[PDB]
Amino acid sequence: SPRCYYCNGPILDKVVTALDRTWHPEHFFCAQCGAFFGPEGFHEKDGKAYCRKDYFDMFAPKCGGCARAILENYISALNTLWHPECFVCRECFTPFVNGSFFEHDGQPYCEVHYHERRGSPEYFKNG
Ligand SMILES: [Zn+2]
Ligand SMILES: [Zn+2]
Ligand SMILES: [Zn+2]
Ligand SMILES: [Zn+2]
Repeated sequence: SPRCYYCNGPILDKVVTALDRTWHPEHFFCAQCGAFFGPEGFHEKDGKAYCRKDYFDMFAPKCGGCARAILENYISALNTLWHPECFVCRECFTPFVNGSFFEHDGQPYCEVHYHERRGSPEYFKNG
């Protein structure tokens, strides 16, 4: 049976396969972002485990789904790096110089637009 070398102990529950070796679930964590739940097909580097996103980070910042190479200015949000201008609501489409990054429905939003969305459950007079 498989044995967790990280704690030199036996493995009863689900065993994770890495570097042709067996490791425990609680003893197995991404050494890059350290926060996995249940991905599929990860890349190995230097005997380490990196998420799909971490793999790209090692090379360069890329938009989740806009472009490849990101200019100088960049913004790290949702564990992913996206362009500075890409950070805009699908309605305003314009950036709102403020500072912190706002996340909404897995997409970038403005400070006023972000709070305005949480203001009401469905809609309201303002907006
Ligand atoms: Zn272990
Ligand atoms: Zn990771
Ligand atoms: Zn982008
Ligand atoms: Zn906006």
